Amino acid sequence: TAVALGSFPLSLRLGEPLTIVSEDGDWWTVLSEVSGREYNIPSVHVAKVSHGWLYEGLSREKAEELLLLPGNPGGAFLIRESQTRRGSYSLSVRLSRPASWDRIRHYRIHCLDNGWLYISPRLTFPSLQALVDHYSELADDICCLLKEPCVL
Repeated sequence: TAVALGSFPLSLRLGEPLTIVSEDGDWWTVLSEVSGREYNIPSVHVAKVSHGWLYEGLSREKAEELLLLPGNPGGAFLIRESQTRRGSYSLSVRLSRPASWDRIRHYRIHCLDNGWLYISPRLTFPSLQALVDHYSELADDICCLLKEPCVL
């Protein structure tokens, strides 16, 4: 349901799966699902996850960090809500055999004022689930077929 984003403060690290115990303002209480240890951490150091690939509070930079962890093949992907906008998202997908200076490709997921979502205006979707479904099988309009969700 949640993931640690950085070193804190024997310690948590990026990608570590979490269980949220309390959300008291900008400080959350979490449990690591590998060590069981309890942590009192700033909310900004944690990302919420739903649908196995939908992240909240995950920056563009931290998304690259997550996707670039070992064990993520080419096509590994996630969707992250914009930290600037509302129901606006970005698709981040690991590139296959990339050069070191461009290993991750980000696509804006446009949401019209009508609530439908798309990367290419020719192909619109009623939900992120429908979008991921589609691009897991057909992805000619983008760089990469969506293979697997980012590890954890």
